[PDB]
Amino acid sequence: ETNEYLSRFVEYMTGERKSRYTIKEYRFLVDQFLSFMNKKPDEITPMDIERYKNFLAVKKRYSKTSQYLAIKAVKLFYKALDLRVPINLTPPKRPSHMPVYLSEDEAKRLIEAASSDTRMYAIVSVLAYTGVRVGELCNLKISDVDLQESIINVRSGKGDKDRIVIMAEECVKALGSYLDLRLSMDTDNDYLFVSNRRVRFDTSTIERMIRDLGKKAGIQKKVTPHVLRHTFATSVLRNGGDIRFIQQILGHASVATTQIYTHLNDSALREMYTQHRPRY
Repeated sequence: ETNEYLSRFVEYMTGERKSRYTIKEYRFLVDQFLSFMNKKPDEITPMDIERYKNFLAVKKRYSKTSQYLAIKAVKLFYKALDLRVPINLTPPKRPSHMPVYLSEDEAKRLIEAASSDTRMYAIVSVLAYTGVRVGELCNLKISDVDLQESIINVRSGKGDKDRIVIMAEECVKALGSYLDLRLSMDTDNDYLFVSNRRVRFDTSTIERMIRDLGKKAGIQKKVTPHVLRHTFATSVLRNGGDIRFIQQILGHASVATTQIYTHLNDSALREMYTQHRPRY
């Protein structure tokens, strides 16, 4: 009966070339689905599905991983029976795209991947710690850096959108080791960061490096300067920095721009909620 449903389920999984191990699991999970529904698969309603999910999550206390595995098993079972997959199994998802940024841990990995390379390391540190734009970094002059005051002066090409940025201790050390080298180079320029041809970088080359460094760090997410900046501005916010201040630092004329880089992820947002929840 239900055996006959399980038996075709296995035959289908056998056909699809799954391991004995996987089949045994999928089978066991679908069996508990039928056992709980206690009705024919074609007869299963959306509310039935919602009862089964609550069964998994509440009564059986499954983790999400386990919840997902069961759900995947049942779907495959529906597919095996040439039956319609209850739409409620898959359902309409947590909001689609809004841009994605790095975890505080991913940042550490991004930076550290670059400690082999004094120049890379100083480059990455400045973007990660100061919030500057590629381009602004390219046109930094050695004289714009003030290590002792932990400040970079950021001036324009152009419109005069001038400001200072502030470096964290670790960024002060990073640049510091780079400037030691930079200072001994016999360059025809005083740009802070210089290419292998000892000239100012091209905005494009920097993005390549940031990109590659992200791979070298084993980061699934594609890493770009915009992402790093989303990362930084978000961290400052998570750390209690007011939006208007973050705006000052990034050099944004309107908060609408600063909003783009402070869009929080679900985890972050839930934390920020707990931390500042309504009190009644």
